[PDB]
Amino acid sequence: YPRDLIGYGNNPPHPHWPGDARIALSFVLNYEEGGERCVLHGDKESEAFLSEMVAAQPLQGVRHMSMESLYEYGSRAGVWRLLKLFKRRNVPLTVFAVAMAAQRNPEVIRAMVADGHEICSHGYRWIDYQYMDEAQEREHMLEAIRILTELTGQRPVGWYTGRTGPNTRRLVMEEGGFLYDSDTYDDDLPYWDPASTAEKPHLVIPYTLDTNDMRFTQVQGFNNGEQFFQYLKDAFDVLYEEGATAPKMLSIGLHCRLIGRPARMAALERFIQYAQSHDKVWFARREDIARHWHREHPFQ
Amino acid sequence: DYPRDLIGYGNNPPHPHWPGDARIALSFVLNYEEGGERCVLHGDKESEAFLSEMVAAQPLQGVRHMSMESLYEYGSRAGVWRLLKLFKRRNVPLTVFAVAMAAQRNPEVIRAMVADGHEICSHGYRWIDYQYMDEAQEREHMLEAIRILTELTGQRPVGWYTGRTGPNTRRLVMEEGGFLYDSDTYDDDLPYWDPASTAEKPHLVIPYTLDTNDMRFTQVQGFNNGEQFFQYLKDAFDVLYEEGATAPKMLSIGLHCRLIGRPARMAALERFIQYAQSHDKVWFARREDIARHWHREHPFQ
Amino acid sequence: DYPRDLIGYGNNPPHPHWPGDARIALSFVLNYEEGGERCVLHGDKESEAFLSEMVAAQPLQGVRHMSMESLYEYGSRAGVWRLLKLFKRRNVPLTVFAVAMAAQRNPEVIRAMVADGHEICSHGYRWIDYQYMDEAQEREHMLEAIRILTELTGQRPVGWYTGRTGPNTRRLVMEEGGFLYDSDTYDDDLPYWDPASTAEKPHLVIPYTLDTNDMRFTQVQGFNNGEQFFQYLKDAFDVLYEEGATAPKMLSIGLHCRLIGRPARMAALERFIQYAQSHDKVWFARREDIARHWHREHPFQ
Amino acid sequence: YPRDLIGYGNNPPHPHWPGDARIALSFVLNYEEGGERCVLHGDKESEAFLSEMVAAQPLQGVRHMSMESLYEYGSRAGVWRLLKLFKRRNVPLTVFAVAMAAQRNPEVIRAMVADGHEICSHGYRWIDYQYMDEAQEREHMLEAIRILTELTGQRPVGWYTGRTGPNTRRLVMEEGGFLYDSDTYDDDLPYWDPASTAEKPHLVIPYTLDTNDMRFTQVQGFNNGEQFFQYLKDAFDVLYEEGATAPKMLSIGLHCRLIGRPARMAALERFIQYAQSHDKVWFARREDIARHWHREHPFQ
Repeated sequence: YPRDLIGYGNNPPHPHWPGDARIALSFVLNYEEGGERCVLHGDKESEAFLSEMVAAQPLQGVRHMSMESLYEYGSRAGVWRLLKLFKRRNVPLTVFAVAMAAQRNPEVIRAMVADGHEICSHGYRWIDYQYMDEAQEREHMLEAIRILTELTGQRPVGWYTGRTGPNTRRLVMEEGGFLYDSDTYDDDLPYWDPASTAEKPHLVIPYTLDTNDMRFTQVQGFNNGEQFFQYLKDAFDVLYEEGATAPKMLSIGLHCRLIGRPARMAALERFIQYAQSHDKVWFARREDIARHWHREHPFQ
Repeated sequence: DYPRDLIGYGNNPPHPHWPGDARIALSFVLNYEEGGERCVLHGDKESEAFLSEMVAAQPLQGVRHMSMESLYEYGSRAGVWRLLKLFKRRNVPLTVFAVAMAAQRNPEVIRAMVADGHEICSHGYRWIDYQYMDEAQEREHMLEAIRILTELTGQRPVGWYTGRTGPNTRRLVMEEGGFLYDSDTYDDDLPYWDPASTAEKPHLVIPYTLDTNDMRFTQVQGFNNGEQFFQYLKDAFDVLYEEGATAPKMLSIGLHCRLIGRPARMAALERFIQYAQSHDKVWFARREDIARHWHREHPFQ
Repeated sequence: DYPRDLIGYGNNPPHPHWPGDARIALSFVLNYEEGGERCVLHGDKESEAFLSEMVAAQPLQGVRHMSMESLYEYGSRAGVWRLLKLFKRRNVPLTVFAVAMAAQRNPEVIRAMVADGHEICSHGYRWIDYQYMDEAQEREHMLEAIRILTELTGQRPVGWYTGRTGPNTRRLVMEEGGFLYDSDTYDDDLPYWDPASTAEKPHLVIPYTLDTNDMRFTQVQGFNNGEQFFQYLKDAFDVLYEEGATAPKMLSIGLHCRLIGRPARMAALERFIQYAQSHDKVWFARREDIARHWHREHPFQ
Repeated sequence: YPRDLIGYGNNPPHPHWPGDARIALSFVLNYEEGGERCVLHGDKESEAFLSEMVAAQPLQGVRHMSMESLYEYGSRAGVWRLLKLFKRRNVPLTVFAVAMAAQRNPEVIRAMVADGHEICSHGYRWIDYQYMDEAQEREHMLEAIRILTELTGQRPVGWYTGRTGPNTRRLVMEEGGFLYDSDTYDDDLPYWDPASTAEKPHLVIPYTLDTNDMRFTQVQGFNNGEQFFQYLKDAFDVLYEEGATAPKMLSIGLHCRLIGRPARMAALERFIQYAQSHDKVWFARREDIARHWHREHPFQ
């Protein structure tokens, strides 16, 4: 049976975070705009996911103008608002950068690098990989690595597809250059993938679909900032209390086209401020968590 | 040859220098669609399904859907007047996104809107989806909307908003040549000149909104109540007003007669207006006034 | 030719001169549908899918859906009694929208409703969609609903509300001739005389609601808790009560036994009633009482 | 007409709860992770129900990796967080344990038994039984009983399928070894099933789909914990007031993968604390409610 339902069980390791933090926070900014479904991108259909058009369907072989425009908000305006927020609050980001999206807006990528944020690969295209053949999925991976290396000067050491298929994580681990991937939702702590060997260990840093602004546009989620703030506050409070004895981590997922809207950004800043008002909080990039785990908890 | 502008102003948006050196411009928009929606009586092949209390409704083929008609009639009979009274009471101007067929069917409300000084912007001839409409028919609808709105108001509309555009809609608007602006985008916090603009024919885009919009009261996972809507608008205002200490932007607030015209929802709208009015340096504008301002302050070059 | 009235009272609604010169009339409506819904046991082709905790439910063809049956049984076994106790405790009259088959299956609750002085209004023979039903069969259902409700209560119903009407429903109600009012519209804040009224046969319309209605607790957009519902009702009340300083209106509040009969939801309802009761000049009315009042104060011309 | 629309009518019995409680609370922890739809479990499709992927559909004949991962959260992390909560607050649980899920994580089953929680059968598989053949459903029931007996040392005395078919409850009563089942949503009190006899009475303890964390992932659902807390508080307040003269019960349904997330757990703890701040509250296992009803209100 190939699934690990057990994990650490009732005995998770103490992460011993920097500063003996009671909680580690990983803010993640997705950058997908310009890489989504679009006939202009070589796709058979328009995009339908994660936009204000909460009931949208993909349209075959045509452009959906409103949908394109909603995505353009993220790359034109939302991204800059959010970069300014993270700079103002002095909180690092891991950016889940879709390589095609990056290619179409190199100046924002440069700004992200300038501000010291990690550029993590979010795949070549922002599409569903469920049914993609292995050779083609591998080709996309290599191309994503190539593009991100050229744009930033350094290869990505993290990987996150999101809409994975049965081969995705295997291919990541086979490529061999990734310190971690985040294509799981299965824990409150990093862990070494069962496929790890002494020679090739691979760290998993689980991500999130719940403390994630994508829920502002899904059939169940949040309709305002107050609700999102309360949700994040609760997660923080529970984990921070656990961290009196057993610290964990919390990921916070963000999208430029979504929380980049001023109506939603207020709650994000309020949460950052709330977190910052507590001592023993570690605000980390995913790569930093990965390098910490290699040092503190090496694979055995 | 990639036709989408993902970059826009980048990290260097212009200072709009709003009237009164406002830190934020607010554009309240009242849609008037009731009487122009899908209905077999309007020549459509199906009943309306969108933007009503029947949040799970589907279009019914070739038949009248009585409850759906009735819900729309609320907007034209009662909701619209409640809202006009509110904006008069608070002394806040509207841009009305007027569907021409809807306007034809209730000329008295159009006259009242004009009397109160609100802009009448074209919201197309029919309140239907134009995604798949042939260019010839879309052009004829445009001309008819212009004709009707001119007759009813005495002046041609200078703005355009379809909503459910097709790949030709914005091109046709710019081709017609008589529109100062259109609002068929959701791509920025400021107006900008469309890439298709020329020295002889500049065309201004004033981005609209699907988020600070009462349509969300009837969409899946939408606002449960007015408090939530008020908080949503307040947050947008607060963030932008703070930005406006150095770099003012604008905010659109989208409204529908059959939706926020209900007393349960109108309370939050009035609360938001009062909240905004309690701040100095807020410019409450019609879209055409924003357009005129942009021509003067930031002419196309 | 256009058969819809988009205009209504326009900007000149009549002053209703409510009893006690009330600033607002409140109509609390309790639906009683449980035992009349879709079920193969009831002669239907499929199980029920609407208005239950299973928000994503679809009808199942030709079989029983046990969980769905059970959720409906909660309303007839437990929810209804909780609600009747609440309205007795607060001394607020109801109009009950009673489905005739549901009533047949629980005559004791009907008797209790009559004992407490609530109006029994017809909600049709079956709780099903009438959109596609042939006229003859719809008329048969109507006559049967009248017959059953007359037998159970001792008096024929004088009100009618199907909900899921078809294009013939309201015409048939008016043709029957024994109804003082119907509530199969969502088009106004006041009663009005149907355009089909004559001096000989006036017919009053008392518009109902899909927004201030607990059905929204189980729809894809609505409420997830009582606090939200309370605030929604409070806002509706506040806006209308303020309008009523000069132009009083009415508000309907729709309730279902299986929904707001759950203790988690009933708290908000009681809180709203108390809030309403804390204000002077509030008329808590049965729909029949509103209808009787309109006949006296605003007779058809 | 086979349905009982009438029940107790306006004359429900006084339950005379232990301690003359004004309300009985039944907290129920579902344990389903590892028994859901999965090709690895022999199913034809992947799971789609009750996860953060609030718009998911079953995928035919393939694995849906994100969906598997979200379920693994419940068995790896959420379950332990919740067991710690109930131990900390000293509140007993009835666990609706799916037999296959239990098989795959015997350590958590042992921890549940150690903590004194009831292990109730939640069926052999966590699948829809609407369209299951009668003989096959009977087979599953027998297997669920066998597995649960083996793991805990004692046969389950309670039964809850959830997604029943027209034969499920009949089969439970036919088996004859269940003190109660909870496959109804029809009352605020236990009652004897109409099929009961003097020789074989069968108690029904109605469950809930409203005071249930499944709503955090259903189309209309709670945005956040505060809303769930208020929902539960209102239920408690109304029933506690009724209980001045006519006490009833309230079920609170929980899932490891859902309320086991720290963002949602805060509200649950807040509610337990709120309840505990009132006198005359009986926190009960469903089996305890069943044994009480046999003593206080025997079938006649």
